[PDB]
Amino acid sequence: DKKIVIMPCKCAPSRQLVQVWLQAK
Amino acid sequence: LNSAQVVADVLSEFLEVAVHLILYVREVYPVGIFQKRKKYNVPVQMSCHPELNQYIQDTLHCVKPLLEKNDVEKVVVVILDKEHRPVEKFVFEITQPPLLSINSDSLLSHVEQLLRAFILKISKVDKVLDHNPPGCTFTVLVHTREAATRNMEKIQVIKDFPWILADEQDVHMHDPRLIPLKTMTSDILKMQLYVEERA
Repeated sequence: DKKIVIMPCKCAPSRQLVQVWLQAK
Repeated sequence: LNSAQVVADVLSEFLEVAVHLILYVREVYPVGIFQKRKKYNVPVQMSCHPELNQYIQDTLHCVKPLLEKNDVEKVVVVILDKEHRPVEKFVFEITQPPLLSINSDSLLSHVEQLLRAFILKISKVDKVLDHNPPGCTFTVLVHTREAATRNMEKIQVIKDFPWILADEQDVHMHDPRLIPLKTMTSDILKMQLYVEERA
């Protein structure tokens, strides 16, 4: 009916997880 | 509509490319996971991280249906600082025509040219935008009419990727410094892209 703002419950992978993934070559 | 499917598809891959690139240029993720790729005959930076890629795709597949039934108003990529409050916002205002032609021809290669310009502008935005504070993260906001979310229910369960109402603090911006990037128009798509920086 009227205006609304929605977003995912889940959060994007933290920059920290990504770094560990990267450093592991 | 059948021509809506294609506008939702096309628009979807664009948004993914844009998101991957915005994450690159705004140092939201370690430069190393980003790989040089080429879309719309322009050099971009796509991520090679499995989960990040699946996160962004799961997000866009949920918007796809909202896009079809012309239910999307603004798709926003928000950058947050440790205070978990907006630093930058890449707003993509969108509006498609009330109806889409059944005379489906190649006026799309025209859209690619239009899209191409948004990508390039996003690639230079780091020239007119000071460096964000370290440790930022992102989220995706989508502006729709509370009733069109019904189109989303089935697919959220499919991709097991739920959405929720946004809290006005999760969205709130101070001032903010509006910075326009690109504005396109056409038979099937009128789209505008601008950035909101904070003071």
